[PDB]
Amino acid sequence: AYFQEDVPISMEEHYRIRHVNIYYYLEDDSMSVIEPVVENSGIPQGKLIKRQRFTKNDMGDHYHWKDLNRGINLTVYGKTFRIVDCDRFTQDFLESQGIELNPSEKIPLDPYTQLRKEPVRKYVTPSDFDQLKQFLTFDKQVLRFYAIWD
Amino acid sequence: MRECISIHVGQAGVQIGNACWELYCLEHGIQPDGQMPSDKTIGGGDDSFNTFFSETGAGKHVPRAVFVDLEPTVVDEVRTGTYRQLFHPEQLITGKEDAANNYARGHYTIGKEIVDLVLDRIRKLADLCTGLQGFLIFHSFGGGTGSGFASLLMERLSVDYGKKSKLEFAIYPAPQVSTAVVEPYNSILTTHTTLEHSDCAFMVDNEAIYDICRRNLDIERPTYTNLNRLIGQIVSSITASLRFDGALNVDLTEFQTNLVPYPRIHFPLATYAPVISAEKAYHEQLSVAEITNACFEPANQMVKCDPRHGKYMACCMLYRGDVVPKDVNAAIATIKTKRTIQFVDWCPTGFKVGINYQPPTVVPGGDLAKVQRAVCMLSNTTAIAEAWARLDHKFDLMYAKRAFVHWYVGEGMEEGEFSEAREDLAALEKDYEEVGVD
Amino acid sequence: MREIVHLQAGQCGNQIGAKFWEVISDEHGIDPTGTYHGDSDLQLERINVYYNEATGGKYVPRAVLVDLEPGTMDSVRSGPFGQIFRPDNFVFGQSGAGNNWAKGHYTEGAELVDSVLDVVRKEAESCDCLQGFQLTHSLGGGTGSGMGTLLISKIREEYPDRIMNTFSVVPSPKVSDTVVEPYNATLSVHQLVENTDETYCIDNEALYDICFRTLKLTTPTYGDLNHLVSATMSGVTTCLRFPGQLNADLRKLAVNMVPFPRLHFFMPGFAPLTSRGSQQYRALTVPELTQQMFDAKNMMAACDPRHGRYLTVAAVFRGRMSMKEVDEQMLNVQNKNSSYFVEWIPNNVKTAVCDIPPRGLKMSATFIGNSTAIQELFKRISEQFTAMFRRKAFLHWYTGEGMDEMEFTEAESNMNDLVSEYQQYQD
Amino acid sequence: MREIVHLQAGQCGNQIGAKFWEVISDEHGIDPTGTYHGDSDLQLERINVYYNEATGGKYVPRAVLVDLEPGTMDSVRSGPFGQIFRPDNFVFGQSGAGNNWAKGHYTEGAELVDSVLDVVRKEAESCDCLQGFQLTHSLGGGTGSGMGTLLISKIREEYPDRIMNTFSVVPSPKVSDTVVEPYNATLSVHQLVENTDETYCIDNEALYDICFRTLKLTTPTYGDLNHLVSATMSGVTTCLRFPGQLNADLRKLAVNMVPFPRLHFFMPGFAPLTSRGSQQYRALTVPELTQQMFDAKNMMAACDPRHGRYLTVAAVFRGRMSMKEVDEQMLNVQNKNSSYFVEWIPNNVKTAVCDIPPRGLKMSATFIGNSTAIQELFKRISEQFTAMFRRKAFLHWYTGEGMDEMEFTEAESNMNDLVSEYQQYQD
Ligand SMILES: Nc1nc2c(ncn2[C@@H]2O[C@H](COP(=O)(O)OP(=O)(O)OP(=O)(O)O)[C@@H](O)[C@H]2O)c(=O)[nH]1
Ligand SMILES: Nc1nc2c(ncn2[C@@H]2O[C@H](COP(=O)(O)OP(=O)(O)OP(=O)(O)O)[C@@H](O)[C@H]2O)c(=O)[nH]1
Ligand SMILES: Nc1nc2c(ncn2[C@@H]2O[C@H](COP(=O)(O)OP(=O)(O)OP(=O)(O)O)[C@@H](O)[C@H]2O)c(=O)[nH]1
Repeated sequence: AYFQEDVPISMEEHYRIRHVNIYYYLEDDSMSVIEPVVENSGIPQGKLIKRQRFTKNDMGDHYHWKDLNRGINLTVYGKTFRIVDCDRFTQDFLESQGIELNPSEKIPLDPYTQLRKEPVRKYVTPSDFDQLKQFLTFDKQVLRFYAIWD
Repeated sequence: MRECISIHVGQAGVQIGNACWELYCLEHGIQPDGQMPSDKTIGGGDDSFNTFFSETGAGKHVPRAVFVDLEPTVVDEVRTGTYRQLFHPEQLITGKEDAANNYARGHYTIGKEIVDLVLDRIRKLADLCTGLQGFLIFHSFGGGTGSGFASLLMERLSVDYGKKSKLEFAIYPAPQVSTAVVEPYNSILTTHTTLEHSDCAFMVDNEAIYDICRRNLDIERPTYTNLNRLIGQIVSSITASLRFDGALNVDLTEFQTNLVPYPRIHFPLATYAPVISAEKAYHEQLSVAEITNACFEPANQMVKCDPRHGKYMACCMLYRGDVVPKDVNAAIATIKTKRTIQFVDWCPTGFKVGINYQPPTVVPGGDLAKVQRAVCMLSNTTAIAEAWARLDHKFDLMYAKRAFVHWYVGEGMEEGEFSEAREDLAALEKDYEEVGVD
Repeated sequence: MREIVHLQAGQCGNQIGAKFWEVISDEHGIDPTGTYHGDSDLQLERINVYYNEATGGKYVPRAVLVDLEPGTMDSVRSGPFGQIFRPDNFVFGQSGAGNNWAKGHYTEGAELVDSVLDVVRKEAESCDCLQGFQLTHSLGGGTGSGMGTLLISKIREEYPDRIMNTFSVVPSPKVSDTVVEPYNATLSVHQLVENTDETYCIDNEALYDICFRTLKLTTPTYGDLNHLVSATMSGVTTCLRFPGQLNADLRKLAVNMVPFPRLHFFMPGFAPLTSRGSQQYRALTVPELTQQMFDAKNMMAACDPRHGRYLTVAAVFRGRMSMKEVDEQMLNVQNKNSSYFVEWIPNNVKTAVCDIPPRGLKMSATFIGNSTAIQELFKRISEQFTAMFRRKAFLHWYTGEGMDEMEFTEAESNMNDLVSEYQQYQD
Repeated sequence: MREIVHLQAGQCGNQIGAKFWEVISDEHGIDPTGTYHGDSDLQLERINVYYNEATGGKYVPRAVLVDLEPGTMDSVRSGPFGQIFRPDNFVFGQSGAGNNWAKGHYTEGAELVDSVLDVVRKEAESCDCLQGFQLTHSLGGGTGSGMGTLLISKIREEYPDRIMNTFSVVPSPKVSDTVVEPYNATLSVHQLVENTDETYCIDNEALYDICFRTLKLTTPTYGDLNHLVSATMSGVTTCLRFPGQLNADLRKLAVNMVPFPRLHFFMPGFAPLTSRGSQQYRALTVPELTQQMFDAKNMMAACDPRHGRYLTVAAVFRGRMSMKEVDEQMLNVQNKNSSYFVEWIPNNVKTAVCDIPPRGLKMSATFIGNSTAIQELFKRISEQFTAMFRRKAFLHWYTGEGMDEMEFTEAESNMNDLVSEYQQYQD
């Protein structure tokens, strides 16, 4: 999953975008949000939401896996997220149930993160030097055209 | 621009020269043809390669190296080998008779009639050359051919072109192992004849290489191919700064300024930290703290000098690969805080740092690993005089019994130089002790 | 009109100048190719201060880069803004320095000094009226020190009438890299202090303190280091080039900030540094900018003047603010900590209020302070130099170069005089 | 405008800090992300007592968390309302404490106290003017006590003009789990009584009793325990942020409730508890409200007051009440049982009436009163200390860290003094 945020004061960006991992357990239907850790990130990584169950609507309902699918958004204690895609045992089990899977989608990348490092591109062009090959290969080789001018 | 001249004297050192040029061809993709694949960069000779190879308009990177020897065996073999077209023909200079380990034989009886040719070749390099920062001579003290001839040629170059640098690596005599009992004689002769003409001398030993090989390379049956690959990697490290681009760079000028404190004394020691195998580097981890502790680990040094026996003057560290100076200087600070290491008061600062971003290189069919951070250690300290003491307390006995001096007088020399060399040494040890005196 | 010619020397300069220029280009809106994009009237209108006019919406930097090893020139030209400089504004020798200051100071310079003087007078007469010159280098940087000493010595008599800003960096108290750094420092200072008027001090270890306090990004780059210090010099230069009812001239700063012929060394300082989440976890108010600017951690120049006292301070705030917050803040600090000031001068603060901030943020500032802080620095250099001179180690190269020990002796005498004077005036 | 700065320490006191802050946030209607949901103009008016503002509608709390164990702060940070705290506001050490006292009192505090003082002085300068501070910790907690002793010691002198609310929890009479626990408490209580003004006295055994009295749900969570304590603490704070014909200041309560410099121990009291039938089976009338207030079971601090005698009592009322009914309630209760008050001061009752209902019900109250009660508590802990000091079991760690028995001796002298003093005021 991922989520967006807006920076009010910093020099670089309107916005930052962050990736996260969601683990839904099968034991007590707890869920946990974990951010992967990347160096020089300038954010406190680690654990973001400890072990507990989660509240969909006011009454006290609980996000039973019977309602989750690909391509779904959901608001959770304020901050809202969007689901991109899943992994092997996840879709196998979920189709064993028979939840109709939705077409996948690209996970975006942080422009701040890329501009931190570099443009990943190509190089190499010098000036123009291949005379030896022509000279040796084509020793005294000439052409003979008969042309007419009016 | 920035380029040197490679000198490889002695069928002692020609195999290691062969190995090092073989290693050099990989990272630039020099094929044993001598020409590049499709991607064109050949031109006015302006890119990294030009520091080592003089590609003329031929498309053939020809090295600025010269091999000189008095045995035709190995040189004929190599010109029958693979890189024979790579090498230029008569910069492979050959003779027919060897010095038979005799320093004087290698210095006088034969030295007259080949210096002329090598002079011609070195000048015909130097003319087209423009940078001429210095020379990388590779020789041997116990030279069955190399020793005396090398001393004479470095004498003549010192007297003719005195405005550039001179660097020397050498295999050192094995302190408790011998290959020819001529070794104390030829060693002392070379040393004292060269002391007033040698800028910087670095020392390597086969026993230490071997011990490393079965301690961390963990292969009990090594080869010269292994020895030569390791030392070639060392020299590749020491020249990477000149070769490529980097955040900050250092040069032989800076080396000859900072490392040596005084006149005379110019004998530091080399070390390479991440000397380890592929599987180790694979499922272990590499980083600056542990490699830094390793560089001061006392058992990886290629000279059998006990650190706590001596004390330190200079430390030049070349960090090659991916690093930032923060943890680097933090680690060197932690080492300064460490108590066992004993800096003299002469050097409250002694840390010449050089950072080159470009990671090092593996070789196909090799035994090294896919390093990211390497650190090469060039340190000058007092713990080496033990070697000189070991040499002299045997030189004296062999002098007293005067065996093989009949050989030397028969080949036409005397005892006066042998006499004076010993107090030359004694002066060297006394100066070591005086500088150790705080 | 009044303008400035920039000078960059030494390998440190070879990167710092690049970073500083690219930041200024970002500010005034010049694309790397060099074709102006009109978005700010003021940036369009106060540009002749540094940029001269080329053809077709393009502009030349009035900066001069010097070095000896063409590899640095290769790197600078290959950089993101190397194309914006001129080949003519590059000049190099054909040898290495190896930071033997004597080599650079009697042998390596004598053959490029003439050419660099020709180029600099070319640019000066190209301009109309200068405020002066600023030169960026290291006092421990051998090539920079050796070149800059002679350069300033010549420009002093050639133009005895302009502002002589020197922006040089300081060796690390914990590790100096180069062992001869004490020697280089002495050979620099002994003439720098008598040729210059204003000297800045900047410390890498303090930068790393900054990283471990507010950057909190583990592994930084010297590029980011250059980013910060370039921002500092940009801030000190902004006042001249923007509208607003404030005083600008570096002379109007120096007359306030310079009591004595021997008082030259200053302590920069920057304003709000955002932490990882402070971007949207902070509140941008004049009081808290003031509190942050006058904080020990924010310091980056030399070492804590908590030991010492303060003589003068000049603060330049930037953005739409009001006279009253700055006035009351200065009175507040004056009455709050009224002991660590010096009774000699009353009201040691000098205010400047620029209207237009840097692009993106609302209110910012920068600091400079003359206070007793460099004392332990040159005390350490004194002890290093005495320990080295005690046994002439490494000195034979200079003997061969044609140097004599009397020079070292008068240099150490001069630095002892500065130590004694700085201690004496307030203690 | 007058504000309060809040301190959070000790692994429990941290529990309580989280729960208390989230309770206040929910009352004032704030999302987990800090964006206000407009419902109550009055609450928006008075938010400024606790919450600063960060640009973009973000009300950064004026609280500080301090501890030494990284994982605890990871947990509180990753709680559903942990994001509202600041990365700036997280000072901590890289070590454990061992649930020692002298360790956190000498060995490790000395290198954290500096940072906490710097941050607290920053925020103190940021805010305008203070009634005082409030601390959440554990008297029995190792790290919490080891910090708080030194903290209050440090703040007393330079801030001798404000009110230092102290909030902690007594270990159970039957069991303390931790065994060095009375050693720690007998160390701390000395400095606590030395530096104290106001102290809330709580133990969780009575709280388990209350749960089995009226919630009847067998198994709660310490989270629910902290829900209850959070409500009890909120009780006092309700006054400032709401209008009404009452007096709000902690001094307004404290000078009244404190007859002599040696009275700082106060017992909570709460409003009608709810059972699953009570939501529609209660009879919400001030008669039974006050009956419950002085219901022996309603008491939740330590133990039965009917052994002792009351000294002062104060009731804060929350809702649209009238004063005559509570006044005649006080009349009637005096008539019925005047016996267990004292002749020292008649009319021991004070009534403050805040008029904004709580979130969930219309009218409620919080009771805070001090009586001749804590005798058996500290008497019990005193036999504990006599037994343990009979041969000085476990002393060797404390001696190795550096301590001496004489300090224990004057401390126990102090507690015996408190025994005698309270016994006499009763007698
Ligand atoms: N340089 C070098 N030394 C080796 C090698 N293998 C053993 N050695 C040591 O190096 C010394 C070689 O020196 P010399 O015997 O004088 O060599 P030389 O003068 O060229 O004459 P040759 O022995 O015939 O090669 C020996 O004593 C060995 O201790 C090797 O491959 N290269
Ligand atoms: N640009 C740059 N300079 C650095 C950096 N770290 C240290 N420096 C210092 O900047 C100084 C100035 O460099 P130069 O004046 O160009 O070098 P120099 O005159 O040849 O003398 P040296 O100090 O021996 O290099 C160097 O001495 C370094 O000590 C860095 O990361 N980037
Ligand atoms: N967070 C938390 N604390 C609890 C809980 N239950 C009891 N506590 C109390 O927390 C007390 C100690 O907390 P702290 O004040 O942080 O003490 P400390 O200085 O960190 O060192 P310790 O007392 O050894 O934990 C224990 O003595 C318990 O009485 C709980 O369920 N959660």
